[PDB]
Amino acid sequence: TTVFTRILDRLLDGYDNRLRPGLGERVTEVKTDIFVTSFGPVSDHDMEYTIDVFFRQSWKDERLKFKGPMTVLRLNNLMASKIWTPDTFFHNGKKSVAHNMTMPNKLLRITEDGTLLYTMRLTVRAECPMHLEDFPMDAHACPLKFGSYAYTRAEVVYEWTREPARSVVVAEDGSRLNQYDLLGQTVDSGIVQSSTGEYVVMTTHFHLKRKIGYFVIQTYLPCIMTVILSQVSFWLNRESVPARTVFGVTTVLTMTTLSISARNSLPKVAYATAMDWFIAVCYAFVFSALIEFATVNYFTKFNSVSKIDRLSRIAFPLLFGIFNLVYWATYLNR
Amino acid sequence: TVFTRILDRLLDGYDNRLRPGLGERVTEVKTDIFVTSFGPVSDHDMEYTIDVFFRQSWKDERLKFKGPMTVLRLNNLMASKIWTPDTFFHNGKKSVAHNMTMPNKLLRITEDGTLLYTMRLTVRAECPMHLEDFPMDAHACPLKFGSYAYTRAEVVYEWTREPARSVVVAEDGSRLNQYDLLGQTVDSGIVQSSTGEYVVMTTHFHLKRKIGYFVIQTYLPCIMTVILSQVSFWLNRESVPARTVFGVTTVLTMTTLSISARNSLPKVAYATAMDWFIAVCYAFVFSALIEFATVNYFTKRGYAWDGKKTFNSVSKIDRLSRIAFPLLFGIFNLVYWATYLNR
Amino acid sequence: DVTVILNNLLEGYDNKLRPDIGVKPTLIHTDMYVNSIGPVNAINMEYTIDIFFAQTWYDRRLKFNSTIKVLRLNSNMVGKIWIPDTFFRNSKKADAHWITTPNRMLRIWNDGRVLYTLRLTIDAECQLQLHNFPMDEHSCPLEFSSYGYPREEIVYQWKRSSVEVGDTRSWRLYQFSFVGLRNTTEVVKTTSGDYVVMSVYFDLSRRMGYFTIQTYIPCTLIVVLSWVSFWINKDAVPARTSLGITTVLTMTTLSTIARKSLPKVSYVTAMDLFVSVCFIFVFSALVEYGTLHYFVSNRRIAKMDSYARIFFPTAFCLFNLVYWVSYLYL
Amino acid sequence: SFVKETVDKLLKGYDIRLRPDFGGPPVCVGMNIDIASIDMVSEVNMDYTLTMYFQQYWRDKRLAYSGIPLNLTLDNRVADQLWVPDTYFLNDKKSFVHGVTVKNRMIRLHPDGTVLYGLRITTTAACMMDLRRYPLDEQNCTLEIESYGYTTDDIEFYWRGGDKAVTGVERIELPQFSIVEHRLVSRNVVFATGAYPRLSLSFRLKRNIGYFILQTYMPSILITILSWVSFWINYDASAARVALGITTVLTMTTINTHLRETLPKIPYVKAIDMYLMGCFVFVFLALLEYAFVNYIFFGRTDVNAIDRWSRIVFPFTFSLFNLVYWLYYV
Amino acid sequence: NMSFVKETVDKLLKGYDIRLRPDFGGPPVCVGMNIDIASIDMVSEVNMDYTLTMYFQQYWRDKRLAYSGIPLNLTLDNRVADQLWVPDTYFLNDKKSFVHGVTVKNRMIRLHPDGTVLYGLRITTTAACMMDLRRYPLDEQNCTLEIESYGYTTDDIEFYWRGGDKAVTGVERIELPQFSIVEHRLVSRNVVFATGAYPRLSLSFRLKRNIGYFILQTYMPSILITILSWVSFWINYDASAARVALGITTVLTMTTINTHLRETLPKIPYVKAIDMYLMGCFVFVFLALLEYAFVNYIFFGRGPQVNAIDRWSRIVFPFTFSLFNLVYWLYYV
Amino acid sequence: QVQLQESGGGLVQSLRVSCAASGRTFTTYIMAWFRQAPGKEREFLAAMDQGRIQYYGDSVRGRFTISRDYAKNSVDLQLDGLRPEDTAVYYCAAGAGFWGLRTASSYHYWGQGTQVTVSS
Ligand SMILES: *[C@@H]1O[C@H](CO)[C@@H](O[C@@H]2O[C@H](CO)[C@@H](O[C@@H]3O[C@H](CO[C@H]4O[C@H](CO[C@H]5O[C@H](CO)[C@@H](O)[C@H](O)[C@@H]5O[C@H]5O[C@H](CO)[C@@H](O)[C@H](O)[C@@H]5O)[C@@H](O)[C@H](O[C@H]5O[C@H](CO)[C@@H](O)[C@H](O)[C@@H]5O)[C@@H]4O)[C@@H](O)[C@H](O[C@H]4O[C@H](CO)[C@@H](O)[C@H](O)[C@@H]4O[C@@H]4O[C@H](CO)[C@@H](O)[C@H](O)[C@@H]4O[C@@H]4O[C@H](CO)[C@@H](O)[C@H](O)[C@@H]4O)[C@@H]3O)[C@H](O)[C@H]2NC(C)=O)[C@H](O)[C@H]1NC(C)=O
Ligand SMILES: *[C@@H]1O[C@H](CO)[C@@H](O[C@@H]2O[C@H](CO)[C@@H](O[C@@H]3O[C@H](CO[C@H]4O[C@H](CO)[C@@H](O)[C@H](O[C@H]5O[C@H](CO)[C@@H](O)[C@H](O)[C@@H]5O)[C@@H]4O)[C@@H](O)[C@H](O[C@H]4O[C@H](CO)[C@@H](O)[C@H](O)[C@@H]4O)[C@@H]3O)[C@H](O)[C@H]2NC(C)=O)[C@H](O)[C@H]1NC(C)=O
Ligand SMILES: CCCCCCCC(=O)OC[C@H](COP(=O)(O)O[C@@H]1[C@H](O)[C@H](O)[C@@H](OP(=O)(O)O)[C@H](OP(=O)(O)O)[C@H]1O)OC(=O)CCCCCCC
Ligand SMILES: *[C@@H]1O[C@H](CO)[C@@H](O)[C@H](O)[C@H]1NC(C)=O
Repeated sequence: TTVFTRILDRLLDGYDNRLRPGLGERVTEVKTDIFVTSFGPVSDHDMEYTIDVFFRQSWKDERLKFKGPMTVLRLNNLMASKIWTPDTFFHNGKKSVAHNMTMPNKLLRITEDGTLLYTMRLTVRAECPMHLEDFPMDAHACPLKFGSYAYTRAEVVYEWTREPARSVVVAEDGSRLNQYDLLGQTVDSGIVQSSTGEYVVMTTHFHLKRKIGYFVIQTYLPCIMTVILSQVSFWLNRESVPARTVFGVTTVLTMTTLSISARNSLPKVAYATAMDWFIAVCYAFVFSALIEFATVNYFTKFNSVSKIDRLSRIAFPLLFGIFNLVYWATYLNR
Repeated sequence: TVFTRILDRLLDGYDNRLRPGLGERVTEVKTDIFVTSFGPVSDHDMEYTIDVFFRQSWKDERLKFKGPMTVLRLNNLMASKIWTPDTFFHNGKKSVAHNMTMPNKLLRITEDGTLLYTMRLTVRAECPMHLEDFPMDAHACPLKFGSYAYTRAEVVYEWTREPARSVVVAEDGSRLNQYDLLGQTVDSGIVQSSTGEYVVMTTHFHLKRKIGYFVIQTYLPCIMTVILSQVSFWLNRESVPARTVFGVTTVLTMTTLSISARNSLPKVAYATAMDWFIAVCYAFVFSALIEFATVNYFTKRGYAWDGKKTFNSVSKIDRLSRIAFPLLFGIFNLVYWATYLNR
Repeated sequence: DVTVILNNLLEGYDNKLRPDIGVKPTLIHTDMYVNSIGPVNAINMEYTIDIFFAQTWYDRRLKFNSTIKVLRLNSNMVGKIWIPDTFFRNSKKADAHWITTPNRMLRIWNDGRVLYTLRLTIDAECQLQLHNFPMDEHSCPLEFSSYGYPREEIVYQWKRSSVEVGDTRSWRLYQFSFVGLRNTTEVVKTTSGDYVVMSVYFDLSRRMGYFTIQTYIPCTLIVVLSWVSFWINKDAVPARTSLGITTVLTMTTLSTIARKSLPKVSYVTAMDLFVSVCFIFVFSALVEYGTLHYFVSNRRIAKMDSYARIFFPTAFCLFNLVYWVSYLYL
Repeated sequence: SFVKETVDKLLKGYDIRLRPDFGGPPVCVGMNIDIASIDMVSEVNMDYTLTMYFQQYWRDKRLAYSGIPLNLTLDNRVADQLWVPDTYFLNDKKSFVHGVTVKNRMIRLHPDGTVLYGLRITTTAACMMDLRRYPLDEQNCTLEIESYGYTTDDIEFYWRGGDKAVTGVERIELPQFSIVEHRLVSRNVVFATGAYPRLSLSFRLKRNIGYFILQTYMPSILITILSWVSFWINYDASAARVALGITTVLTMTTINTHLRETLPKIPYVKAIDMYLMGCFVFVFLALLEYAFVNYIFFGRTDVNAIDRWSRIVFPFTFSLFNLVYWLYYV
Repeated sequence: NMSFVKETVDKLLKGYDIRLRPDFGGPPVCVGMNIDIASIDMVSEVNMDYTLTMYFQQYWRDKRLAYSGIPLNLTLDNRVADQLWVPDTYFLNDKKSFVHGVTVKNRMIRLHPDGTVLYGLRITTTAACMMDLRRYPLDEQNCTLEIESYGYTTDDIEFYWRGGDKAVTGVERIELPQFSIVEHRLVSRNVVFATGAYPRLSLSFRLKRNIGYFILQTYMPSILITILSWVSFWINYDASAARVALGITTVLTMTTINTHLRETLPKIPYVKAIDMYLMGCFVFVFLALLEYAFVNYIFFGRGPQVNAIDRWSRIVFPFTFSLFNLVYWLYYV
Repeated sequence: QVQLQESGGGLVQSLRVSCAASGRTFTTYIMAWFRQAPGKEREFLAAMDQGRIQYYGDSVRGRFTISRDYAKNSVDLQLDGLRPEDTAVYYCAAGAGFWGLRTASSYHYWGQGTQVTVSS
């Protein structure tokens, strides 16, 4: 009882938290590992994702060696604020939260030999730049880069506690993704240079593939059916001018409605995606089926089946099938 | 050397819990506001944002000092140990005192004991609106501020200069997309509450909405749709499918325009001027098709007159409607516009 | 002078203990001044309110003998003396104001009476029953009590000027109209103990002008427009078919607006009932023509249009009479 | 006077850094919760928000006092001077304690040394939702309570009151859901380092189907039925059957796009997508049937036989599709 | 060794008064600033502001913090910043800003032996940017960031870009959703007033909006609808149902496109180039339908008391619409 | 046509090798260098992503320097302390780093290659 209090009071006598351990003598090596409790939602509109992690950091501080009956000392967060800790920050973090409900979710442990373990529970919102040119058949590698903010490569170096593949552990039920599929993660470390010097950066990349079935049912299938419906009018007799005219214009309106809804399901970007080109081609096909009828009607003087209609019943399904094969082989083979 | 000594001696025996001249006089605070940018106005939330440099000057005889220096700039830590007015905005919702990269506050002390307190604030304030004349509406958004705990018997507020020149707006400090900042009116008064009578300083900014967007987006498409509905009166009565499709497709077009027009407007439960305009256009488009139902009810021969038996004469109902409908719609537009543009 | 009085008062004063602890309950008189009632967010079932909340109690430990009658202070002494832990029970989110200084007032009389007022913005919770929407009436409450002190330690009581309001037009109510205000007091039994809960109920009634212009009238006009087919000759098949199906499409378009500003409640509101019935009317009009065309051409019955010209307007007027009586009056 | 002396004696020498029974048996911490409300069940964010009164009971011999039969309710700031468990919520994303008018926290002491520590917390807890059966889906959302830095050799958790520890669940009204039941689980998370206490509170939410019946299924059914009217229209009425078929296709597209805009964005196939797509296929085939009839009659067994066959097959196939859909998802 | 550094730091912080600037009674302290931009996001036209995250470094010399005998630059704990003097630098057009604090407050204090102090901050700030959208979407924007000293004139403090034109880095690595940074500029100037001159730094960008999405979703469908409305001119005048249904359905389609682009695009309540083009196409399809109404009235109404008007329109409408496009694209480009 | 033109190299007993990218801006792409010994395999040497983070292999850690000119859209490699073991074909690669930024299968745009011969 009183021995613990004595050791706690004796620990901080003469300690200076403003100085890193081994200042001017060696490099402070920090061993880190991450346990991801949940890989939260990925926001396409904001180009960011949320992740809930248990961040663990271990290092050696000779100034905190103690001798006593106990082998491990557990520090109160108030006492943990009086001891130097690495200033680890996330390079691509946008707005992170250090949970303190109902108490600060931090834990500092000291072994008898002066080795400190610092575990904290964090919710990190990090930016994931995306190339949406192949939307909705795109794949991304959302990064998570962290490192020291103030200490250069010559002062503090980060390392993974175990082999890098096994250092970052994701829970079995961790994935909380509706639109993506977490294929895996790669763990690596590198060196960056800024105007303040060289820094060590620890990076983890999570590889996500978007689910395509939703866009197939909501957008691709209705567009294909609408184009087939527009080409169906080629089999009506040429004397039904109001019928084929209403068919053409209402198919154009249906395609316009589908295009607008399909765009409303895509984040607001100003470049052209793959679905934008698919919709534009379907729009061109529906427009052409009506220009074709206008050309058939311009020569309708019993009347025979128009040779324009006969050629269009073959050309339009063939041209649309060729476009479909080119489009899918273009994007499903990347 | 002497600077540090004076700073250390200034707060000797100073009680920041007591206002200057307590039990002797009335603390007089002179205020002026520099509006760096009149921020956006949220019609949905009925609030407006504004970024200002708020300046307050008063006299505290407990802070007199002597030395070569004439004006003392105070550190924020030292400035937090000195009594300052508890000025608050009566209609403010959630104001932000900027803290980047340091607190945006400045306290200057003269040897006479006068203090100048300047701070930079983003003020979100309530601007009640009556949108019965939307989009041809004008509003006077107020900004009222005063002391919270001190009545007029203790603390009073005055403008440093004439009220017109005590509130200054920058040349390019206008962040309004839909309104125009006509000007500001500056005044002051007394408000009596359950605890006492408080001095209130008010500034009213006058805004007028821009009608051009609603004319291009709503009024013109509705007018043209009505004209299209009235156009069917010149079609021959024998073309029943054509005039029927014309009538119902114009009704659907008016429904689409009414829906998108009410999407832009914030959700109010009363009818605006645009709601009445759309309702009247809807009535006109409905009546055009009822008119065709009446014309069709008196048509005998299905066939129509050709280039060269008997044929249907031009309906007197159509002949009258080709005049009555455009005339009634023109009169309605003349009344509606003279009613709301003269506001 | 005043500094000596303040130092004497603060000397030997423990703010962990309520006044008259272990002797009698602390009687607290509460007053509220509603500055404005913000918008009612029916989607999240909540509403915003901005108030000046005043509390008055007696603390015999703060008596001082002097020529000064009352000490008028700022929020500086708030943390120095004991303050009731009043909290709002149905508040999803509440914030005080701090610009430019903590918007608080503290006044201490020589006999020990303490007045503590502060400005608050409260997002209170209101469970809206929308069965009669848009002809619905609500009484949104606002309850507060001490968090830790039971009825044997802190008792709340309304002062004579309990709840006060200013200009009701200046309030931010777009969809509702303030039509009354009540205040109650009761004892709520919880696991921790029995607490005195004071409630303020604000009565709100929705205005139907916008829903009348936007939904009820266009739907009625479209139903009447769909009755036009009955007066079109039965030989004009494309005309009556295009009129019927375009009226169905327009009614489908209008049915979108029915559920726009309200949560996804799974019971039939009055607006949904009216829209669904109008959709059924135009559906039956088109089915009626399909039946007449089939029997007359593809195969009393021949006079079906004659009876439909009477039955459809009559059935719709009967429906409107029942709807507007069961909702406007009953 | 005497209470001030007793409280000061209790707080004199207290070491916040040491748990009760520092070197002895683990301290038994009992917990009970009162759910004030639940709201903002977000399928997009896969989480939910609840406000609750979280109360903890434990015994500390260092805080035992004698001579006072009362239960001392202290100011909440004394909680900063006492030892409290490091209780946290594992699946919590963003939580806070309400602080109006003061921090919503209570500390109550008992003469035998029992401490009651209450907090009013609004927390947003992550809930993994499977929506493949949406809107006919049943969700199971939990709340995990755990000790951050203590094993079972130092702290133990139990529900105070057994199955009655959590109260207020039966009074929760969710506009879109219904709470079928809730369960309490008290288990130890056994690891290599040691066992960690854990308490689980779980609700089973059942989505209400009435909203989707009124807004999604009935409009689609009525439009699909209307598309069958063309089967009874004479095959010569090309301008009427084509207009009816393509307008019903446009109406189905309008319904589908409106629902895609008003329903939450869940980018994978759900039961509502399968139903909407099935209705779109049925109206597509209904228009194709007339296109086949027109081509057979004009371009080239019997023209009237295709229509007569379709007048039976289309209602039959659509009813079989509904029977399969409703049995598979219920 | 380490104890020597500890005592050196104690000596430096012994008697240091954070209320006095370096060279308090002498020449102004020159403050060099550089910015490393990490990313730009949420360029909002409705709120007329953009949010950027940057590493903001400030160098200045303080002779009170000069130490000898240590050949190393002393990077100290960030909380020592609360024990030193730092410039009162604020962003003039900032609306809402904060410093990241995970896992600790993202700031640095590096001391050099000669007394030079490096003070770095990681700041995410939402800066106001008044945008002129009359040419939207064929527009360019100029968004700035003003850096000023709150309570010090040029007699007390001075600002300059350390490194000159290379002071700001990371601009070319930014990838905005619907913009494209063309160039950026650095401006150092004094705001001259009667009281005195105040230092000011200005970092400005030039944003060019991408047009691909607007081409595919706004202009091309409207052009196709307008061309479809011309089909009525090639149908016989006696086909009343066909020509009326085509005209009024193209009017309905144009209305659908206008209203849905109104909802999809940001709420900008004044006339833009996109609105002018959509209104022009709506007028063209309106006149195309009115032409048929005129033809039908000529043939049937004033008949007893028509291919020429259609032949005339088959040329005038494509020509007038092409001229309207030529004027439109020459005006806004 | 998008191309990765590689310059420099040749017979070397300090060597700088460039890689110009045309037809596509690689501002937000990971640009890497790869070495292919004769008949053995393709070996990862260095890489740099959008954030200027530099990655290096164990055998070339501290020896080779990778730098990206985002303005000119090019990537340069600085070879120092060359050895006969480094005599192989050098390629310039650019990709999104899907499934590891060190695997050759993650890169799509490849340069024509450069031959570097080291004789001692
Ligand atoms: C989990 O972690 C979270 C954080 O991630 C944590 O939340 C934090 O909780 C703490 C409390 O535990 C909060 O700190 C308190 O804040 C009180 C005011 O809060 C408002 O202001 C905050 C910023 O402070 C500025 O403004 C206040 C007044 O508004 C002012 O007092 C400050 O000095 C400061 O302003 C001055 O100085 C700055 C520079 O520092 C200048 O820039 C400025 O111009 C001015 O000069 C702000 O952050 C708050 O917003 C946050 O919280 C609200 C909560 O509702 C939320 O809605 C927001 O969204 C946002 O999150 C808010 O606007 C402050 O009063 C407290 O200080 C009191 O009490 C402490 C107690 O220890 C005491 O030490 C202080 O001295 C002080 O005593 C008071 O002072 C009062 C006047 O200020 C006075 O009326 C009282 O009587 C009393 O006594 C006086 O003291 C003065 C001064 O010493 C003296 O002269 C008098 O004589 C007399 O003695 C305290 O700082 C913190 O803000 C929360 N942060 C966040 C992000 O939420 C959470 O609690 C954690 N949970 C757990 C379980 O651990
Ligand atoms: C939402 O979804 C969650 C997750 O699926 C549901 O939570 C689960 O609820 C069920 C039902 O309440 C839980 O089962 C109960 O678990 C308790 C605790 O068991 C733990 O502690 C025991 C302490 O003595 C220990 O013995 C257990 O270990 C044994 O069992 C495990 C397997 O569970 C086995 O691996 C070990 O080897 C042991 O054999 C374990 O550590 C348990 O006490 C309950 O037992 C009751 O029922 C059994 C039935 O045979 C009976 O024999 C007992 O006498 C007693 O009556 C019961 O097994 C389950 O643990 C919960 N899962 C989690 C992860 O919390 C939740 O219910 C869902 N919500 C809703 C509303 O449905
Ligand atoms: C809301 C209006 C309700 C009006 C209700 C009353 C409507 C009402 O009275 O209709 C009759 C007539 C119809 O007009 P229209 O000229 O089309 O009808 C002629 C009329 O029916 C003659 O009687 C027919 O000759 P007859 O039978 O062989 O001798 C003649 O046959 P044909 O030889 O030409 O083929 C028909 O064409 O209209 C008015 O007189 C205008 C009234 C005011 C219209 C005011 C419109 C604003
Ligand atoms: C309600 O308030 C009035 C004052 O407006 C007061 O007289 C009455 O006693 C209050 N009712 C209750 C139950 O407190």
